[PDB]
Amino acid sequence: KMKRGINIGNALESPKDFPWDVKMSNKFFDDIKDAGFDTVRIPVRFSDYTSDDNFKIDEDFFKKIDKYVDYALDKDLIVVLDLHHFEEIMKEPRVHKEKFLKIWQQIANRYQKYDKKLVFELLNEPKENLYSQLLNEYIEEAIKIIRKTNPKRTIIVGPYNFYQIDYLNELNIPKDSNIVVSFHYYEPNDFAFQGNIYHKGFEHLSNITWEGTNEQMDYLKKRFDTVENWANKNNVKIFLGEFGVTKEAPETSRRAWVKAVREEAEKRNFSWAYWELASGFGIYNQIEGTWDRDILSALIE
Ligand SMILES: [Ca+2]
Repeated sequence: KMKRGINIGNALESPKDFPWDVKMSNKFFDDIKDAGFDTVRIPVRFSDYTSDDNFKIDEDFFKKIDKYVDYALDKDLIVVLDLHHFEEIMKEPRVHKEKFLKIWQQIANRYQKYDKKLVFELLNEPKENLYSQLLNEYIEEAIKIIRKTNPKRTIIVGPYNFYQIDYLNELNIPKDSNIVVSFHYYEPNDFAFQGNIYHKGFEHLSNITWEGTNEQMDYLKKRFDTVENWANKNNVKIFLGEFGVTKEAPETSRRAWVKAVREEAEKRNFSWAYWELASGFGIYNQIEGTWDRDILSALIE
């Protein structure tokens, strides 16, 4: 089912009192669907909207999530609900374990009767102090809570260090048949992130090219070999949940990189979701509702 997706980034994963540059709109889902995408990933920073007692998600904000999820699902889109930018659990995971479990208890109970096309992604890009031994422990507990009401909804988990390929070997695959494993790919970092302010240490890079040389193509293929081999041994489908290039990158390289990465994902039966619809990595004009044909052609022929 899942194949061609796109992230609505820098939107609902913003901090609670500083919204970012993309305002979620139902028209997005109409244009996402009409462009040929079958999946939409929705980052949501639920952690910024909780009772800080039972960790009750702000009902007003939760009704907003109902708004967009319902609309997207009603357009026959696969919706990945993604717990994004849970920052404090990365700093002090043991202090925020319970808040993490209760957050997902509410999501699982509130959407238990929703269409199969709604997918749960537990925790985007674990990092810092939420290392694998703790990450695995929390994922197992969260999956057992969700399964009490959603025995069969697809659940997406990812490895430590920003969903990094190199940490798949530490990810414990749950003994659950409805679980997708996700990695993110932005290699090389300096090319993909160049000029983006939301990327610490990459805002001042300039004019870095990706020409698809033989060693550049060999590198990309070798990295995807690692994920496929790991996926083959553990019997799990792989979701390239994030990949993309900033708008500041040279046009030709940006298109070639996105084309090559998308092609590698499909060649190995990876589902994928382009990183970002209308922001600094965007390929879509939120004001006009028009697509960047150059990059869109790289994703969907
Ligand atoms: Ca990084």
